Amino acid sequence: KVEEVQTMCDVARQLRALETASQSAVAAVVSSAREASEAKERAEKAVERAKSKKRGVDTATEAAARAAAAAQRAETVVSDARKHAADLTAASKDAIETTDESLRLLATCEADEPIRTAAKKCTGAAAEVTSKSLESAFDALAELLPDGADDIREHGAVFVKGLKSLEDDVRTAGEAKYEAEKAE
Repeated sequence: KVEEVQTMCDVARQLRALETASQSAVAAVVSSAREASEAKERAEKAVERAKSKKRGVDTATEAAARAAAAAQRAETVVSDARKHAADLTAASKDAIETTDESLRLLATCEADEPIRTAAKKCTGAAAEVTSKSLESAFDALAELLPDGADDIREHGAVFVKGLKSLEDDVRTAGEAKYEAEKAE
């Protein structure tokens, strides 16, 4: 029925948005680690300036140690983020293909007009997909199909988990940048 088609469309738009969301999350983490590293470099220069002066060396050194540790933490997140992004893109490839194929068959289905139309107009990706918008989309689809609902929610849970990981990565790297800058 057309409700189901439109609800499947919402899921498909969420799925189609994951590669862009992943790349966006990685780019955010990379910018954070860059900023953290710049704060580290400022603090390490400040140590040398102190050393030349023969004054204030303890406090500069302690601050630089904090900034350096924070940049190191940020750099670890870059590595984790790239892995989380590539895992999530890999995990969803088959789901995108399958869902798209369901919808393209409905668009040409021997199906009434609103159903062909809802399927045909289902092109493009959602904007600003989050673990929350993705979970909601799968919940909505599960709700229409009680015989298949447990399965649909578990299919979705994979992507919800992977997106939550990248969202945590973004936070973790942002916290590391924030400490690096506060230290310096």
